[PDB]
Amino acid sequence: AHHHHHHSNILGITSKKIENFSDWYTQVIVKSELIEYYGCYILRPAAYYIWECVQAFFNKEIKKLNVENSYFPLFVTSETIMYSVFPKWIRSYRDLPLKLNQWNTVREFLWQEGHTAHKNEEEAVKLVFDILDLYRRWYEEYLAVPIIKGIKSEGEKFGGANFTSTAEAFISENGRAIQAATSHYLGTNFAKMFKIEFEDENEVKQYVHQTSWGCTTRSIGIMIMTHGDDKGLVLPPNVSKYKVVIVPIFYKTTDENAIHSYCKDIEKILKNAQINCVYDDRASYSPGYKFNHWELRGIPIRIEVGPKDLQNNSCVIVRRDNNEKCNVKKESVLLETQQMLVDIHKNLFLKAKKKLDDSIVQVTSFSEVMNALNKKKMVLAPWCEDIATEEEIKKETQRLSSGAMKPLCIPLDQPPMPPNMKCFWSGKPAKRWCLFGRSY
Ligand SMILES: Cn1nc(C(F)(F)F)c(-c2ccc(F)cc2)c1NC(=O)Nc1ccc(F)cc1
Ligand SMILES: [Cl-]
Ligand SMILES: [Mg+2]
Repeated sequence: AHHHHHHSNILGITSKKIENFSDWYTQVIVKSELIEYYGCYILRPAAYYIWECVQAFFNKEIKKLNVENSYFPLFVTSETIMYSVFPKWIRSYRDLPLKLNQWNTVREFLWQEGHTAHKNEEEAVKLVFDILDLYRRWYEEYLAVPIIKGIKSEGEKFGGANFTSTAEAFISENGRAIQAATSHYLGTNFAKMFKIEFEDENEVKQYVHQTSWGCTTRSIGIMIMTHGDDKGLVLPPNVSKYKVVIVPIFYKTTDENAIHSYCKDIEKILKNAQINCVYDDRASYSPGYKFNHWELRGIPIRIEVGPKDLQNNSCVIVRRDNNEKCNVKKESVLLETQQMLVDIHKNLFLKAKKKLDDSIVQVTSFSEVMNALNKKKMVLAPWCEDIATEEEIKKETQRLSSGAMKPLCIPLDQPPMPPNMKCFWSGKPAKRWCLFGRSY
């Protein structure tokens, strides 16, 4: 029977995140046991657990908004056959609002999409932004990922939408923006197509006002790209099944019982407090092997117990995000573990938010744009918002370079627009600031 002292190089991540991002990413998602390639792939329990966590959150919150889950099995190329059925369900204002959500399966295999119909515009638009903030919370509170809320340009919004609001994320390592979630105000467009009308409170016939919104497992990919490091997966505590791994350290059989017993004590303390954890008591693997093994898998906290800790009635607690270590007295393990899990999430989010902030360069002229893109940034630019310019900006940025930059979103949070500020592209008067970047 073989003892494994050293976790071999090949079993760890062999590509650095900064030097080979694409290979780094595929190594992390497979070697961390998130997915298994069969170009389709399987969501193993560690991946599905993340989805199930954000699913539970989102379900709870949309039910407070009276959204009802449902399942519509018929799709067309991808969109759900649905709106043509709405006239069968809506005749008067008493039938409104209609609020539906579906959890679907099908490069991303799972997603959520919601659809609503309202008696007026203001209700529909309120819901669009309520859902958009729920997506902010999905990303921030669970995935520790910062996003930017905004409105898509006319050229990039959904064709059937009056406007498309979006949550935008940014992958700093390769300078790529990514649409993180979307929430559309569809106006009366589909109501006119399918005669989705109702008798209002004044006995006047009206069209319904619709919304739709969705988010996919892309969210998990964004999270991994954000927090992952050269040791592998890094998980916000809220989406890791095990919060803590306990690793026994001993080399003499005379220490085995006391170390094992003490580790079980700590395991009991945590699990009794509803903090799930794993005690890795495998005899065939060294402590050092186990350190690497569980870092690769993204466990937020490691607790080490060796003979020194027995003698000091302590233990060593190591954080996955920054590898900082501290000695903790046994009776303090529960509280310090609770506080550390909170601090790990806060640190993950704040570090990511700083990187997002530093990824945005405010420009006023197109001459500043290429320098920005090559530093893997996106730009915030004053823009006339003329739809014709969108393809012109893309084509030119492609030329001066998949290389092109496109309008990402017009952020809800707008800096002041100086009185005479011109469009960075057309020279025409600028209207608002818009984010532009290379994208997925
Ligand atoms: C397969 N794949 N390949 C890529 C790419 F190669 F393009 F990066 C991406 C991708 C990820 C994030 C992005 F912002 C863009 C693309 C993805 N998707 C992905 O891994 N999803 C996923 C991850 C973990 C999980 F538990 C469930 C689902
Ligand atoms: Cl339809
Ligand atoms: Mg559907």
